[PDB]
Amino acid sequence: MYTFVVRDENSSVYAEVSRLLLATGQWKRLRKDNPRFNLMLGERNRLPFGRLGHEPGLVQLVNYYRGADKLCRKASLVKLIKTSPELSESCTWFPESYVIYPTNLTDEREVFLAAYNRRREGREGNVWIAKSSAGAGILISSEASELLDFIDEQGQVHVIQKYLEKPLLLEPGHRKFDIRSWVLVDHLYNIYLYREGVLRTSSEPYNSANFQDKTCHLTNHCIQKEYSKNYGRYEEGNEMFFEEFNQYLMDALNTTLENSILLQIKHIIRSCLMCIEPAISTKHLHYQSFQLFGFDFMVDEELKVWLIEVNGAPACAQKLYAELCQGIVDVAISSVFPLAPTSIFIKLHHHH
Amino acid sequence: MREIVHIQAGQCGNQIGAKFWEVISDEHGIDPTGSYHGDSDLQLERINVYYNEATGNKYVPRAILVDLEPGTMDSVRSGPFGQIFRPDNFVFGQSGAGNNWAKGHYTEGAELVDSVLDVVRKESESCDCLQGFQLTHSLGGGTGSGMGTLLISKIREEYPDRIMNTFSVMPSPKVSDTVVEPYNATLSVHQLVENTDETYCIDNEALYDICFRTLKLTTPTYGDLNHLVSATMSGVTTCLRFPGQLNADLRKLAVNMVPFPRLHFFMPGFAPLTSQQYRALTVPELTQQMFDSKNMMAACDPRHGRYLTVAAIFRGRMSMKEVDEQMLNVQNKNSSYFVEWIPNNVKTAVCDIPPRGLKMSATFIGNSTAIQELFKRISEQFTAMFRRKAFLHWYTGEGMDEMEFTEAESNMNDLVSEYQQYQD
Amino acid sequence: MRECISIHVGQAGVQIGNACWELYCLEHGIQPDGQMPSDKTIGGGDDSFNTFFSETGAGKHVPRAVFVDLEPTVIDEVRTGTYRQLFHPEQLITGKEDAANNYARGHYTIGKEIIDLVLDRIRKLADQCTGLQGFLVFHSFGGGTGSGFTSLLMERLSVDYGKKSKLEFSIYPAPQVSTAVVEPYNSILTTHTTLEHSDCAFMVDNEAIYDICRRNLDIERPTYTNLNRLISQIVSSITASLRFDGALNVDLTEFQTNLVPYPRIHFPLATYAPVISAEKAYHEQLSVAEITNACFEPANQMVKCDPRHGKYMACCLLYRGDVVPKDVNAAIATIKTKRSIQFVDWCPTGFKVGINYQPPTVVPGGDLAKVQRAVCMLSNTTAIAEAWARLDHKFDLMYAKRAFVHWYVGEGMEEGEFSEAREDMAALEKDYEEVGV
Amino acid sequence: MEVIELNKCTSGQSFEVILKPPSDPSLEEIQKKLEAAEERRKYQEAELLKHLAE
Ligand SMILES: Nc1nc2c(ncn2[C@@H]2O[C@H](COP(=O)(O)OP(=O)(O)OP(=O)(O)O)[C@@H](O)[C@H]2O)c(=O)[nH]1
Ligand SMILES: Nc1ncnc2c1ncn2[C@@H]1O[C@H](COP(=O)(O)OP(=O)(O)CP(=O)(O)O)[C@@H](O)[C@H]1O
Ligand SMILES: Nc1nc2c(ncn2[C@@H]2O[C@H](COP(=O)(O)OP(=O)(O)O)[C@@H](O)[C@H]2O)c(=O)[nH]1
Ligand SMILES: [Ca+2]
Ligand SMILES: [Ca+2]
Ligand SMILES: [Ca+2]
Ligand SMILES: [Mg+2]
Ligand SMILES: [Mg+2]
Ligand SMILES: [Mg+2]
Repeated sequence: MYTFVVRDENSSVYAEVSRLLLATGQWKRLRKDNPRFNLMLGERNRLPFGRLGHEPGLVQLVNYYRGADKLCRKASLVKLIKTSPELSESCTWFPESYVIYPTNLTDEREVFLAAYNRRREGREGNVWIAKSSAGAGILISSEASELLDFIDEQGQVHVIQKYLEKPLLLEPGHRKFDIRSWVLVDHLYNIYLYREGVLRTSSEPYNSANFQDKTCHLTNHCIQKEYSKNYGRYEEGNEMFFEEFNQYLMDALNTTLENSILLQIKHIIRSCLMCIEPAISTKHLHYQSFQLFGFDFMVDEELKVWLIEVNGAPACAQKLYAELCQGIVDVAISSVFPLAPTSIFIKLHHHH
Repeated sequence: MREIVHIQAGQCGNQIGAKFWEVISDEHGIDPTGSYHGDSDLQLERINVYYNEATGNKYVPRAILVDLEPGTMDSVRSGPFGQIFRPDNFVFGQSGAGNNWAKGHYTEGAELVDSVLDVVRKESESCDCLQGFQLTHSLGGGTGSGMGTLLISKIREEYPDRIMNTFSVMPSPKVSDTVVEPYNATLSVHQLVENTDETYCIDNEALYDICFRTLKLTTPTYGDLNHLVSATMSGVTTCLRFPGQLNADLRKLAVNMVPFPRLHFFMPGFAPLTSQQYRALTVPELTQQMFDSKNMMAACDPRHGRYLTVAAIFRGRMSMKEVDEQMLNVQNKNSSYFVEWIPNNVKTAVCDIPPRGLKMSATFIGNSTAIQELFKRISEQFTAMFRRKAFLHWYTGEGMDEMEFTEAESNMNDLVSEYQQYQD
Repeated sequence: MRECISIHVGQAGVQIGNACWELYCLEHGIQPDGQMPSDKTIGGGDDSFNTFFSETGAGKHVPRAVFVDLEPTVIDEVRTGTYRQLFHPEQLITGKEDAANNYARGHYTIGKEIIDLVLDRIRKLADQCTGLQGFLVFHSFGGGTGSGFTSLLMERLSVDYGKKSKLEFSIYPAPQVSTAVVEPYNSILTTHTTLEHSDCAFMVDNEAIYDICRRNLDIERPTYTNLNRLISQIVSSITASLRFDGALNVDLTEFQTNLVPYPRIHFPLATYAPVISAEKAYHEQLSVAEITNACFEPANQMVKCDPRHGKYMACCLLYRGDVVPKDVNAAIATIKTKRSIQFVDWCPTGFKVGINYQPPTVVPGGDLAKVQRAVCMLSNTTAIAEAWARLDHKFDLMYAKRAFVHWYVGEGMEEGEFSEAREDMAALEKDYEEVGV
Repeated sequence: MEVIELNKCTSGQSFEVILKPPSDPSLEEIQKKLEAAEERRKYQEAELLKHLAE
């Protein structure tokens, strides 16, 4: 009889994991402050890692990796990529980015302007995007002046990165999109890619001559269901799944999702996770960690994959909650606390 | 040397006390004549906790036998180990207490209490560093209950900084002598709430159910119940009679077990309870039984309340690693019955010397809020009679006023409330 | 030559002290009777080992140690044990009854009545010193004497010896070998009143020692003897520089200079390697790089925490045995590129290194295997704040209900001292956060 | 990677390796504390004795 606690009531993913654990009749939920637990579904912010692994005779497991925020924070990700030798500043799958602190507070203001002036002088497309972790507040502009003045009006750190002016547009619709991948990292640091992904497509045709209307440029599931007028037209909820997106690539481009896109995605996931492994691995620690990540990718018209961001507390597509949450229990929890296929995950092997 | 002075008062107190010295005298290799004849130095390690050493290597128990009638102590003197007790330590009157708390506490008892204190003072003065006192008595009679609590109050006045510990037999209608037992027990409980640091609640109802149902004894006698008490008293005092770090003396026990001054009433438990008696008992089996209500001497269901603190003692040659494993398996598999605001409130101790005739045993000491069930039974039986003032004339005839009963009633109902609030 | 006086308080301090002086004698070739053949100056001299041993005309080498316990059963082990002859009666101080795991009972009630006797016995040792450096105080956090009397002793020592350094070796409470539910109360109470009086304190978590004993020594259920022998090796590694010829940490002042830039943050994390079972067939001798890399594995730290998520303020490497500076710098370079070693911006990213050629001595019949080389890293990480967080949390759970508080008030302590002590720990946790985040 | 302050003796040697440059109560006040606690203890015992005397 295993025991677990719940400290993030707003997590839909682990709400289903909690429900599933009880269904097995072999897991018992305790109050959120009972220290005698086998498993912790912890909070998003200020999870007390320092208190885990000190209960005699209790193998304790938490559903977060201490230190993984270095990857799931806008500015942190940029700093990690530019400074880590494994990724280098020449990393070819991450858009050119710069950390910019508002003037009312190192900073990369002048280094961004130097690259900006070079593009402007070279007649090249010089459109950038400004965003931060304190957003729902995003600004797409081609003038460096508007971008910097927008960050100063705020008070938190922002990142300015190149805007992919040549996105791959699905037809019919001539509409942008992004790809979400769910990746589970277990206590042994095996990297598991959920076989099922989702494309959060824009229902509005991509308009390169107007970055003011941010409905055809931002493919967030919330912006498409609030400010978009063609929501749910082409696909149910602006969510295309791999089976449809794959057939499309065969009919239109004469390629598959595996060869044209998935190879690069798997490469990016490995690079990012393998980079921080020494910093966050719990191999020789008094407690164990696993965590579910949400990787967001962009695809340009050359079928090149780009990394947009990594989410440390991701939600799931409604249609995929059941299968995924069952997969978390199977490989992440029960792998440590066994119970009295055809795996849904694609194991990304690597050197430890 | 850190000595404990033992006192036994009344019929129940002296009969149970007699068996206690019988059992531990055997464990420490002392024979009925006070001569050591053991075969291990661990027996004499802490021998002076309960025994004085006289001339000729004689060990005389530091025990004071008290009663208001000579009957029971005459039995003890003629009993198995009766010769071992210091003849000067017998203090008794002739009137008796008539199962009357007022007589033991205010009239007959008052006339004898100073002579008991004289012997207590004599035993204390011969102590290197007196730990405190332990008293065996029932709460349903007159002498052990009324004079017993009078002794404690006067012992506390003279030794305000010593630990006061009691083994208190609570009355039950299933094993009753008189209908006034709820009166005597409720008056006594208020005394113990104020003047004892530790009280092992020994419920005669639980001792009966164990003998009837578990031990399969058709008609239990007082001797049968006392066998369980003798064994329980030996277990809970093991940490005091042999070397060790956990609950080694009375004050350290009190510090670990008592989070709030008034909530110092413990549920003791023992294992095994076998009636198929030669089978070896495994550590998993000791732990399961020791925590099972059917092994509790207080007739309370721990699943109805929560453990504030728990002390466990394992005796014999066993897997100390397998002990920690099973102990940690009971807590991690039933943590809903342990308060989460006292971290690591379950302590375990191991002693190599097992009880006589057992390869290994386990003694349980719980400070559970479920004990309020015991004080609820007494309170209800008390109110059922007191509301009609039944049998009160036995007490008003000794100088008591109804007001003193009313205040005892409130005091024990407050105690129940205090237990209830920490269970939530 | 400047003398160091060791003070052992309570059961933990006395039993750990007993194990250390056993090891000290084996390391310096001192016999149980107190005779040191290799010492050629009879009844005198100012060698390096003389910082811990005085000498009698008869050539006896006497530890500069005071043992203090409020109850006599433990100190009687010393009076009748193997090394009984080393000490004289004036050094072993015992009372009648202990502090019952009650800080207030050891600091106030009993402490007030024996403090002047303890200072007197310490003064007798200080009078034998031509240049006393200060004191080494061994004690537990959880015991009533270790916590209660120690903090009083540290206050008086600051008064009577205002210019002398004071270092602590403190045993952090672990439930697996603990005997008291109130040890979190005692830990925080004693840390609060001792903070401003200690220059450098080495915390040893019994939980860490316990697991090292089960994992590396294959002791299924370690005892205090197993724990203390391992603890005395680490202590010996830390004090070796005071007892042998050298240039690193040659006086107590150098510990604070090299390890404590901020006075309140004076709790260096200790890591030791290798720990090899004596029953093992025959272990492959680990190299300088391997035992050095081991100094960044959480499983070999004296306190379980994660230095990867803190910042270093100082870092000392203390090697004993076959080690040469070339192999140390080689390993260090290799580790910087493999480990997450983040220093504070206001502290140089450097390592102070000490090498003593004499390999670690092991007690005959002990549990530790003889190894050719070993290292003890002393590093001041903010990551050790995890130990304060854990402890403060347990304190909060009980104090919110005032559980067990009446025992302390009953000894004369005011309830406000609880919150005063807890608020000081809250500030201590904030200081760690300001430095490492 | 710089080595400084190297010192060698018969029994060992020490040095420093730099990898990167940077960027009380008086005796009287103690007696008062101890005596105030002893006074609260005496006071509490007097209240117990007063209670017992009643
Ligand atoms: N490592 C180690 N820890 C010990 C030892 N002895 C006791 N402890 C720990 O110290 C704590 C209890 O403190 P003690 O030193 O025994 O108590 P004390 O200082 O003698 O004070 P009182 O007994 O209350 O008067 C517990 O956490 C024990 O686990 C020891 O010899 N070695
Ligand atoms: N450099 C870039 N080039 C092109 N489009 C970009 C871009 N950066 C962001 N976007 C657009 O913004 C959307 C993602 O925004 P972003 O992920 O930065 O905000 P967010 O983190 O609040 C959403 P999520 O829930 O995925 O975390 C994508 O749909 C993408 O089309
Ligand atoms: N367990 C046990 N209970 C007893 C014994 N003798 C009496 N009692 C109980 O004690 C109460 C009677 O008190 P008793 O000790 O005989 O009166 P006293 O002599 O005035 O103290 C009743 O509840 C009895 O059930 C005994 O030997 N063993
Ligand atoms: Ca008369
Ligand atoms: Ca000499
Ligand atoms: Ca000072
Ligand atoms: Mg995001
Ligand atoms: Mg009777
Ligand atoms: Mg002690």
